[PDB]
Amino acid sequence: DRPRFSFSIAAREGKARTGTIEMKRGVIRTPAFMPVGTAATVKALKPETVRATGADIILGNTYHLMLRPGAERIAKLGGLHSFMGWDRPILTDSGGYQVMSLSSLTKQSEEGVTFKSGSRHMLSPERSIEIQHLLGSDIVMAFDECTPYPATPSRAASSMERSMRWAKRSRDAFDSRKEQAENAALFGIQQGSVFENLRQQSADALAEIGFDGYAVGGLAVGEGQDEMFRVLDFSVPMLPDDKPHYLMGVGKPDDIVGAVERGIDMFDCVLPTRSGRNGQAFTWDGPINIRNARFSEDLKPLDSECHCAVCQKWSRAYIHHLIRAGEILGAMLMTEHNIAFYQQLMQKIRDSISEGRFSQFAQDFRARYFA
Amino acid sequence: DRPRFSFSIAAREGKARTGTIEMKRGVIRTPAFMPVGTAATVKALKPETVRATGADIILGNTYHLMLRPGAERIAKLGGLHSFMGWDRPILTDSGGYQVMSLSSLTKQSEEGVTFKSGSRHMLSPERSIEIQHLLGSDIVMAFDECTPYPATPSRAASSMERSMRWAKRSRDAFDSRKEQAENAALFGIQQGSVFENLRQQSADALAEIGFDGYAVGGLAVGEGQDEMFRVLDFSVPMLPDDKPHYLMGVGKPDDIVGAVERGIDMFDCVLPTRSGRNGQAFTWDGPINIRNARFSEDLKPLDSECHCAVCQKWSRAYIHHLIRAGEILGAMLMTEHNIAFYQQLMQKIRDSISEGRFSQFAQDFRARYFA
Ligand SMILES: CNc1nc2c(CC[C@H]3O[C@@H](OC)[C@H](O)[C@@H]3O)c3nc(N)[nH]c(=O)c3cc2[nH]1
Ligand SMILES: CNc1nc2c(CC[C@H]3O[C@@H](OC)[C@H](O)[C@@H]3O)c3nc(N)[nH]c(=O)c3cc2[nH]1
Ligand SMILES: [Cl-]
Ligand SMILES: [Cl-]
Ligand SMILES: [Zn+2]
Ligand SMILES: [Zn+2]
Repeated sequence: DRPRFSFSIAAREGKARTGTIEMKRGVIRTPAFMPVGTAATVKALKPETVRATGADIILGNTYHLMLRPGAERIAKLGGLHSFMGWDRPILTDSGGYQVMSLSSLTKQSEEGVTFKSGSRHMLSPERSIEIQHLLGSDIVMAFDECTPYPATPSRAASSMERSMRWAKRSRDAFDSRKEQAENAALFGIQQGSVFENLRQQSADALAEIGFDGYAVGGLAVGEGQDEMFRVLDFSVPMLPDDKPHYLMGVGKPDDIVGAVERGIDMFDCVLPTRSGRNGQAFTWDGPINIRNARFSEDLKPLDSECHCAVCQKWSRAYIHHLIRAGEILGAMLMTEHNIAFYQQLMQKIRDSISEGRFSQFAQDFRARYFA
Repeated sequence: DRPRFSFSIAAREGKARTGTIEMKRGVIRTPAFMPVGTAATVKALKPETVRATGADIILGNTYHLMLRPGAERIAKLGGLHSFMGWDRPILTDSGGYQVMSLSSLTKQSEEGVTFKSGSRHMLSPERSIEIQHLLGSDIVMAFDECTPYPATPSRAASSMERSMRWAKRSRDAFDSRKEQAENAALFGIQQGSVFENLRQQSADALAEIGFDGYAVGGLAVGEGQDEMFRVLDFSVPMLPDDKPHYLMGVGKPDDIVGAVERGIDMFDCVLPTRSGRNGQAFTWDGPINIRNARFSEDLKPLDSECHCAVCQKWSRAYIHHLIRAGEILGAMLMTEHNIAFYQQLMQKIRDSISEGRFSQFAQDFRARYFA
């Protein structure tokens, strides 16, 4: 049977790596893209359709499930996997992004954060880890604060220092629960805003505690690609080489390619699902907005090479009609195609690294996607 | 290869019949339930999922598709079957119900009806039949007026008489288009409100013209089950015995059972799809509203005997959560289950007639459904 957690690197090209994470509930091929399902559903898809696109793992969120349907309720019903019908690994975020994005609803202290709708709900390192246990998460995220962007060096340091104290509390809470420690994995989250010295201090603190994987937090918060890449250039090498590197919240296809070139192994983003429902379809020739009148009589599939079931069966003209009409099937088809596109991107990335031609793939990808 | 149209009755019990309609695009088992897809989609279902529930034919509508995406457009794109990805028979309504339901938007005359949004669109016997040709409909409905309910005898007679003149024009328009006459079928629609003498005059006029099937129009418009059944008691025997009998707009499960007991072979209704999206699930023990708090921790499937994929995989508690949260997957799962329930009802009806035990089935069905 599979181990609790084993990350193996099969091939490398520059800073890019490809390999596998073995866990009890399945194997995750890296670099990996995780579809997001905050409400215990990847919006508009059955789990079997998510799997048919090639996803090996999906993301849930402590914050959203605590509010609805409730963490204790999900545990009483048999856990998140059984509840939603996804039997493979699930990574759960800790709520640390909502500490920032929903801060106007909050009172924060060294002990944690209380959110006020008028109902109140508290998160802390201990309670976040407990919720993730009740959900039955396979990859548990430390409870952090996503520092707002921009941040002054002083405020970035204060925030990062609190997150590192919270990372140690997260580690100890996870380890004190035997069933969780034996069956799940725990990832730490690096903070430090855009400042190299703070990123180094954060990496050192996380490596001293020790985690199964390391996320780069605090990015994809408005800084733009040039700045994100500049921060990744120095930040990813600070993390332990032999553990997965997870860039939280990224991103557009070109963001993913450049992040892999900088040593990232895992990604999550709502872009393919949310923007799909809004009419944006990803193609090898760049995104299109299917609502545009130019598609009303276009009999081609969304993308001319895509192998997904949507592109095998339906035209741009039909999907244009569905989205314009507000039809649920439009959201279903756009979402399936976009998630399939993202997984095909990841597959091409993995194969090109394995074959030592990833730098050429990245150049070819960009030349065509931005033509 | 299959004929244009052949209806065969394999077994009978009282006024109830079971058999098949053979058409070029497939076989329809009767009594049949037709899921409704007015916008070129059965809402929230891929066609393959519609088929997996057991549906042999679906319903589209001249009126809705004329407005969006347009009849000529659908023809240019290869027809409705190719457009939406359903390759089996499609029955299209003629717009005659919208002549009544949307009458405040209309100007009516002996020549037809013009609808005003501010764009204007005209329907007539000739234009309705032409639109149904452009869509590539397999069963074409005559252009009628659905008489409002209640109606005075005078107004019911005037309306019915106009519909019969329009039925003859529909017949002649259909026959004058060789490709349509050779590959599709045409059904006439009986009117006459709740009045036996007018129903008889309408049946006689339709039989004199001659049609491939006969619909009972003008019911399921607020009259209630007792009155609907009273009208069916005398109306269905007036129609040719050897052709299908289609009750437009019916209905709830008990309405379907009683209508089959009165000689109806075909049904359409938005109830399973629309009420599914609103949280109503059909079960052998009667309908339930999945939004009710009593389902929040109920691990049973929607229905304890249902063979559908939803009942094999997900609990009431999960679907309750999805519907309460407004999640698209909730609409998808409720809809698939309800359409599957309707098809299982039709299968039990067909099997019980074939075995000469339909009267016992109807009694058992009602005892349990209304317990
Ligand atoms: C979009 N860019 C971005 N996302 C981010 C997320 C995930 C939000 C998670 O919250 C929900 O999205 C609002 C989804 O579940 C998502 O996975 C982050 N999570 C944590 N714990 N810490 C971060 O520093 C952080 C930074 C992010 N930047
Ligand atoms: C609900 N009860 C009911 N439906 C009916 C429909 C279908 C409406 C069609 O219009 C759309 O629903 C508003 C769907 O496509 C539906 O199939 C009818 N159609 C015609 N042509 N003539 C009738 O006398 C008639 C009576 C009905 N009674
Ligand atoms: Cl989303
Ligand atoms: Cl509907
Ligand atoms: Zn595709
Ligand atoms: Zn079911």
